[PDB]
Amino acid sequence: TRIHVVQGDITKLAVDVIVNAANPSLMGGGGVDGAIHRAAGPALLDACLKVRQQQGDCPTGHAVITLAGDLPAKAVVHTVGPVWRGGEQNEDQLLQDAYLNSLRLVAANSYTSVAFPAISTGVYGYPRAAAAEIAVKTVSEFITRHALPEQVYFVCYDEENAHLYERLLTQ
Ligand SMILES: Nc1ncnc2c1ncn2[C@@H]1O[C@H](COP(=O)(O)OP(=O)(O)OC[C@H]2O[C@@H](O)[C@H](O)[C@@H]2O)[C@@H](O)[C@H]1O
Repeated sequence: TRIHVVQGDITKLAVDVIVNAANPSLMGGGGVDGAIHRAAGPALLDACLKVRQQQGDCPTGHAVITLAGDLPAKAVVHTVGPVWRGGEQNEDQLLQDAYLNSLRLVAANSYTSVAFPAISTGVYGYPRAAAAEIAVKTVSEFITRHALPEQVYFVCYDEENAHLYERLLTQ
């Protein structure tokens, strides 16, 4: 009842917090990162540069929160998923960290809902089934233990990722 699968563009979803699958520079990129920067407008990049002055780059697994610009969200949490290098560089733990640290920022800032993209499964090349398992398990445990966020949306950009998530949530 608190976890939903949505098919579409994360930049259109009205939620308190949209999560960005960023890179450590925080200055944007070509996937959902680029889509979020484009939808938010230049204010987002300017906010990310301030964050760089405060705390430098965002290392793999870390998360930072900023304003959301023209997005229909109150804030954007930027996190950096691992690059898949075949499983022996601790990618599973780092992906879990990205989800957990993002959820912690949502809760610490008293936000009630959050939307996640499929972190690391695009250009970072994380096997989709394993990544979704990690997202679902991590989120599930967290909301079992915490009242915030109240609602979590797994935003899937294609039918097949939506199906993996829907199948995982019913197990
Ligand atoms: N508008 C969108 N809404 C929701 N999901 C999207 C959208 N656009 C892309 N996606 C999906 O988000 C998932 C993550 O893919 P990427 O955006 O490639 O992110 P990731 O694999 O974590 O790679 C991060 C790298 O890509 C750059 O954009 C970013 O700066 C970083 O260097 C993929 O399933 C992708 O199809």
